[PDB]
This record gives sequence, C-alpha cells and structure tokens, in this order.
Amino acid sequence: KHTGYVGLKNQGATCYMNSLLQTLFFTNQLRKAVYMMPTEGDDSSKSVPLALQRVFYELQHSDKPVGTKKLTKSFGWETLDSFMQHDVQELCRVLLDNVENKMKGTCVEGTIPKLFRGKMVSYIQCKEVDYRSDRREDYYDIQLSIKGKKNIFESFVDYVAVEQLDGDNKYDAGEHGLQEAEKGVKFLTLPPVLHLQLMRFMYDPQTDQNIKINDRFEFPEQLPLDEFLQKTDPKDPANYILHAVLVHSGDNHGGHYVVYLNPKGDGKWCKFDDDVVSRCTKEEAIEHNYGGHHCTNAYMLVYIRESKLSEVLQAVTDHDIPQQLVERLQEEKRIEAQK
Ligand SMILES: [Br-]
Ligand SMILES: [Br-]
Repeated sequence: KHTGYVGLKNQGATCYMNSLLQTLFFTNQLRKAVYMMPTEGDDSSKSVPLALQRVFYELQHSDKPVGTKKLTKSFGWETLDSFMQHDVQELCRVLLDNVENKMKGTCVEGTIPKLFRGKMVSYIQCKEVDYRSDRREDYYDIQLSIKGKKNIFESFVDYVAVEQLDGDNKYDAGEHGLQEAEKGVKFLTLPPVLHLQLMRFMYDPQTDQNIKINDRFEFPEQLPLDEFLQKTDPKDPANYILHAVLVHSGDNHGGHYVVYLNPKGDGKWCKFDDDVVSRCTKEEAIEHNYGGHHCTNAYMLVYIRESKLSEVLQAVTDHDIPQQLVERLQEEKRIEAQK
C-alpha cells in the first residue's frame, strides 16, 4: 500500500455507503468507543454494532479490500435498490442510532451525542402581539441548501434567515388567534464533528421527480462559524477543519461515489474509491469538487472543530481492541476460511 490504508469492496449499488464507512472509521474517537461495546451476546448477522466492529477491525488490520455483506444484512438493506431509496444522512442515522442504542447502559454511553450533537434554538415571534415561542432543538447533522448558492457561507446565511408567516400562512398563536409572525433558527452550539449534507439531490420540483444539481458550490479547507452562534466563546472559537469530502460523479440516476479524506487532519489527502486507495493533491480533494459550469462534485462534507481535532483523531492502536472482540472475529475468520 502506498497510503497505509485499505479500501472497501464494491458489492452492489450501495452508493454512499463505503464513503460513509471510511468517514466513520477515521473518526478515531468514535472507532475506539465502538470497539468497547459489549457485543459478546449478539448474533453476528443480526447485530449492527458487532458488524461495525467487524468492518472497523478489518479496515484497521486487513491488507485486502474489506467486505460489508454482514453489515448490510444486519440493518436489513439487502435489496438491489435499497440504498438508492435512501440518502447518506438516513444511513448515518441508522448506523449511529443502532450504535448509541447499544451503548446505553454501558461504559461508553454518551459517545455519539458527545461527538455529533449540536443545539439550536427554533423561534416563532409574533409581529403584533407579545408572544414568542423559543425551543431547544438538537441536531446531529445539517442539510444545507445549495441551489442558487455560491458557497457554504451563504448556505449558512440562508439556514438562519427569517421566514415570514403571513397572508394565507399566518401562525396559530393559540389564545391570540391567527397572527403574522417571524420564524427561524439560531445556532446555540456546534458539535466537535460536523456533518454537512449539501442538497444537490433533492425534491420533486415541477417535474414530480428527483434531480441532481451539478452547479458550482464552494467550500473551504477552514470554516469559521462563530458568526452564526447566538453566543460566542473566546476560549473555543467555532473554527472548523475540513476532514472529508463525499463525492458523486454523474446525475440524478446512475453515477459513481468516492470520498476524499485527510485522516490525520494534517492536509495530506487520500482518495478512497472502493478497493482502490491512493494519495492525491489537496486541490483534487477540495477545489476540484466544487462542481459547476463537472457532474463530479461534493454532496457531503465532514468538518472537525479545530480545538477538538487532536482528540477526535487520537491514535488508535491494536491494543485498543479488547481481546474478547479479537477472538470472536478471528474465529469467524477461521470458519469463513474453510471455503
Ligand atoms: Br463480505
Ligand atoms: Br468558500
């Protein structure tokens, strides 16, 4: 290997799956916690947490491309088009719901929200009566609008812009009746690991079909977000570092999926294209994926908070894998090897 990292097999139209798996694998802090999960009493092809432990172990250890058949079987997306029916954030919620669920009542409880959960305030403010409604809202990922948007900064501007509730569409202000009002969101916190989907694939917009937008959309290596926070912290600015770029070539139907990562967070990028992993330029991982006027562009970005980068990407050793886990896998390997 000229990269030191191994790829994942092409085993069907799994689309964004391999890309997402590498992205999660190189979230070292997540990966260590996953190894710690008590799975001894689980059924191999019925347990998502165990299946993920298998894939991570193999990605950490194998010199050969890693298979995912037991993993897809474990969360039940086994059909020809089962991945074409969903999107990357849905797969992501399935995987890490299953994982956080399993982590409840164990020594690594709380790992997932610690890494991925942020807080927003959602507000509704009546224009002409003293009524306002403020809610805490948690999120684990952010879907950013890109149509008509030149870059990530304006997607965020659009995200937190005020929506007007009037005309036909007045707000039901309960005791106050129908009322004109303003509705919006403000960021309270941003998580150590920030998952941003770029809404290139969307909608049934006067077509009653799903399309892919291939227009140019720029994102930076370094992403400052303090501006969008309701309240700022001097000792922890919301500066974010680009970790992964999930890429699609093609359009609203077919197409090829790859991911660019700089696993150590040092600006040294690799391209993961299923079983082929290769070192690439920064330019190829970043600007080359702005798209525009190819059909080869980013639909998801992973950023890590700069203050948390060293810890999120803490080194993993083979010792971080408990022996009991090592034995169940090794024995599985042994059975399989009679084939
Ligand atoms: Br397999
Ligand atoms: Br930008």
